[PDB]
Amino acid sequence: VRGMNTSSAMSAFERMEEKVLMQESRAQALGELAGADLETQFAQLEGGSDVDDELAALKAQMLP
Amino acid sequence: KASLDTQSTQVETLKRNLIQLESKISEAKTKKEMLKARITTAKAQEQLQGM
Amino acid sequence: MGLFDRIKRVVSSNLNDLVNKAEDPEKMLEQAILEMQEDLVQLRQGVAQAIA
Amino acid sequence: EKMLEQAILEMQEDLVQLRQGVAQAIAAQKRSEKQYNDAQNEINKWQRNAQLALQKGDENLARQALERKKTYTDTSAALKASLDTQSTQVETLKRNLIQLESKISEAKTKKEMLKARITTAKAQEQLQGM
Amino acid sequence: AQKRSEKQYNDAQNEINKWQRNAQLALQKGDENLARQALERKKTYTDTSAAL
Repeated sequence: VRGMNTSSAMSAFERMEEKVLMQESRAQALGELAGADLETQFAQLEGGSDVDDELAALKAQMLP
Repeated sequence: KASLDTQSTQVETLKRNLIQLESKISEAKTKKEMLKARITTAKAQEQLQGM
Repeated sequence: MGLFDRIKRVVSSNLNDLVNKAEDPEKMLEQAILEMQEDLVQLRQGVAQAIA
Repeated sequence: EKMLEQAILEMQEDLVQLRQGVAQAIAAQKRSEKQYNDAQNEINKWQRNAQLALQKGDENLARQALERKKTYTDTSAALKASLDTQSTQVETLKRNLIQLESKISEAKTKKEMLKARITTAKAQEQLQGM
Repeated sequence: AQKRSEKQYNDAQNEINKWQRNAQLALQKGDENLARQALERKKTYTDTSAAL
């Protein structure tokens, strides 16, 4: 209960709880580094642009 | 009698301490599932991001 | 200082290999949940005798 | 990392010994207390016996029982003296644990800061290799 | 590291908040002694927050 050198529960948390979050943080950190490109932000614009340029065509073909 | 009461109260503490330990071990089981889900998810992104 | 310095490296060398071989996520969880479950009965046995 | 991990594991294991030492110090306090409490009881027991001897007409035994009281009273004083002096350690050792509890948290916080400047130092070295 | 410390600092704030409620709850129940001890935790965690 107090916390001995090799307490099964407490010692397990030291390596599990800590490392697990470390990897999780790395994913976000490394993931944000790969998403810093300015061309990826242009793709977002494309998506919004593509849905409005096709809409007109879609509405034009469906009209008749 | 004196010794009895003293030990009786000491036994109560032990019994009451086991009740709190029953919930502490139950919490560990819950962590297992959540931890594994976070690990796999991060491990799956460790290869994708690398490539 | 030398003696302490040597100890520092000696322990580090052993610790480095110890933390690089036995430090996996799955291994700890399974081992921890089975060790604490066995302890519960151990304490109960002592309590039983105490109760008796 | 290599010089922090080793220190973090050794600074936490030393606290366990400190807590064990405080337990022994606490035990001592309770041990002497019982001894001092037994001395008082002993004195009280002697008093009754001495008073009982006086009622039966045995003043000689009563006079010898008074010496025991004095002897135990002197022992009580000695025990009391130590009790008052041994209590200081308990509070003194308790302060050490209270101070070390916050110092170990700062040691773990230093690691993060140390890695920030270590990565920056290497970053400048990589910039000079171009 | 930034995110790690942030969480720690955020947890410290949460800890302080939790203590506040507990300290305030102790005052409502008539336990000022515990409330006074809970204020020390706040200060201790506030000092830790500053450090962080």
